[PDB]
Amino acid sequence: QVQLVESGGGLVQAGGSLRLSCAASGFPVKNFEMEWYRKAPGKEREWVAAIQSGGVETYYADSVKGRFTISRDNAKNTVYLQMNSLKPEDTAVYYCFVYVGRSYIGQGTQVTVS
Amino acid sequence: SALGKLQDVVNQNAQALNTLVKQLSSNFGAISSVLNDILSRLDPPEAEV
Amino acid sequence: SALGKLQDVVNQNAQALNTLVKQLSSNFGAISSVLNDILSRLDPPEAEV
Amino acid sequence: ASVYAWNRKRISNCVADYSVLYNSASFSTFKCYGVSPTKLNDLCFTNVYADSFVIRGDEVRQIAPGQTGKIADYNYKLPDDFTGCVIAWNSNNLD
Repeated sequence: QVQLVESGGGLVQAGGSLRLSCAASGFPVKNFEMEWYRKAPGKEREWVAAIQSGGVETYYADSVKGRFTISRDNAKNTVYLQMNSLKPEDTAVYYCFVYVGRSYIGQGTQVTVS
Repeated sequence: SALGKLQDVVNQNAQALNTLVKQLSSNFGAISSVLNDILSRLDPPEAEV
Repeated sequence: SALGKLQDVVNQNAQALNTLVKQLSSNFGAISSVLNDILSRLDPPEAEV
Repeated sequence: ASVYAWNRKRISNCVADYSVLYNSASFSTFKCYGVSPTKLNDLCFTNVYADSFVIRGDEVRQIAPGQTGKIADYNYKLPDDFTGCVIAWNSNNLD
């Protein structure tokens, strides 16, 4: 019943811009905290950004503060993530994360910076 | 109706057992009177009340 | 068994009294049979039930 | 140690002053279940079974009798008849 699907990925160069999406079904997004994780090849899965369930506070990881932007759309049941000032260290498969009872992981979309 | 003093005893006992049966379908404050949809649709520590 | 009509009255009175006293080891659905272990670290609007 | 391998460190054969642990303001929540924290200094216990783990900051309300969650239903389950105190504080400055 609950499923996250990810889109909006593509191939960009160093310093390009992109905007992902995480369309959700089976639950409203005004009640649950939302996260994103990424998997670089050869690296472990690391947390990217978060907005709480109230939609008030924003958090980011240490290397992505000041450059990435997280946005939420409660009307379309979709959470988006914005790319600015892309470096090739962020070459990863980006998964959106939510805890609705138990945590569900989408298949993600490959985003490469080259 | 000559035999009413035996018939009222059987009628009172039958109405007592049927009243005992018919209060199995009472919620007593519940969503449902059946245990199974209480156990299925509700989390078990707050299904305990 | 000659004096059974006297003995069964004392037997059912004593066994009713024992069944009354044997009720005193029951929390009736609480966590423990100790009153303070029910009540006093639980918040006082939620141990009264 | 984290919640897949939550440490159980039992405490026995000592005198446990809980008025020191009550009056420390460093702890965020002090959810408790058995018998009063005023008379925690007044009673005597058989075993303690003290535990020690780190959760997420949104996973505070999972630590209760009969919750739902990947911590609650898959990793670390409390009984419905749990008698103890949950003592938690923020560890963003240490982790």
